[PDB]
Amino acid sequence: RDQSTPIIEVEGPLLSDTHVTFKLTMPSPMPEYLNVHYICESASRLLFLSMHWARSIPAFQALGQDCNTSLVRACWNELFTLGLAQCAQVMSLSTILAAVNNSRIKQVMEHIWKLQEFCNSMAKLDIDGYEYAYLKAIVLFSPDHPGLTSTSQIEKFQEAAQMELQDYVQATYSEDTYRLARILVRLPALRLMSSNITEELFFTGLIGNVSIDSIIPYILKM
Amino acid sequence: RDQSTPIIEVEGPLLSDTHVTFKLTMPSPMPEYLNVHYICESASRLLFLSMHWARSIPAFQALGQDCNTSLVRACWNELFTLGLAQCAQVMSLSTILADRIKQVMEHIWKLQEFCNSMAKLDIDGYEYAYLKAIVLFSPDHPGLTSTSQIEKFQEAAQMELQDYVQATYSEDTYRLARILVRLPALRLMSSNITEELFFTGLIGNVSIDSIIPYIL
Repeated sequence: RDQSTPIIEVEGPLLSDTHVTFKLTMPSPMPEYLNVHYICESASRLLFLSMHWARSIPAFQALGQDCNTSLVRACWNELFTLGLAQCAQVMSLSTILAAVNNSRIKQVMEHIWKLQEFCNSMAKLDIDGYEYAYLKAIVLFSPDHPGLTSTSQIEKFQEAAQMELQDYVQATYSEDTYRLARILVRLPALRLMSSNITEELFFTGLIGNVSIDSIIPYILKM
Repeated sequence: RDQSTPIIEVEGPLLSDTHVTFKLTMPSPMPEYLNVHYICESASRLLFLSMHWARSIPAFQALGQDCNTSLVRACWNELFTLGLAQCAQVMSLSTILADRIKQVMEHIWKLQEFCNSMAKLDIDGYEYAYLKAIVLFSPDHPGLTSTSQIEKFQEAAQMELQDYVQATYSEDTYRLARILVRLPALRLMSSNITEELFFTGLIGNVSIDSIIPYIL
């Protein structure tokens, strides 16, 4: 009913001003040709670019490293996939490899399916850069995942994010009222997709063996 | 886009703009005694009601019959959990003591916080029913048939739920959003643990993903 100091006796859950700033930008450059196993590096650029976008949020750094590192550890795959559809301009990854080679109903197909279908849905809805920046925001500041240390602070961020995201849709797309809701009903799809299947498929090269989850903390350093 | 006939002969009609008030009645008739393994019964009492609620809805049956027993079989946990935020029951959540890592706890937590947050938001009317529609008619799920038609239903429920909120409120204009950003939680809990926790007192091994087709 009245939280100026969180469950603990250190922080102070302070309300918001203006959440996300100019983060609406997200470029993703890439070097040379043909489909070897540089894929790992491609997904890395996104993965990396994703960690920074989030670490750059004036309300994210407030949570402190201990809380940040954990939050991100709880949704990197949602962010990665959100951005996947947003930068899907590259992905020609028909990485459906058919299974030592002397003189097993693994459903990785479903995951790839859901993945394509989600990108597609978001394309069909023509989600713009702004909505993406906020959609990622609503995802990042989820009070659902267990193991989070912020109390109502995180809650107060998701509130603003969805708040500020209703406003942008409210104006920018006045011909469509049921659009916002149409966008929010996409978020559940991000949870249906397994983080592991996503890791096995993209990150295998170098980052693949080390467990992206353990590397997260260092990616948040620089 | 442009979709009026699937990739065959059949077709997809647009919303009839309706889902009768009978889709608001969720009274779970519970037992009488103390807390034995009757939690499995209350669980079933809710499961069977939940599944029977989704079948009352016309758009459901119209969606063929195979597709029916495929869609619900793909979200039952979500519905049961949604409807589980309807504690006309007691403290069945004391599921205590158990070599294990006991991840179960974490699950009880999620289900706990969810029921809390749902209650904190006061789900006025049975927006639950409409949220159960958004859940029921999810195109996300694999192995689904009339995908496009389901989208039409889910799209319907999306609009109606909206027209019920901003038309039944003023002070909270950001409600719709708020109540929508809750759905993802539902996909954050495993059905396995749910089945393993509540329906842990049924005839031997029978998995819920089996008894589903047996609808009356």
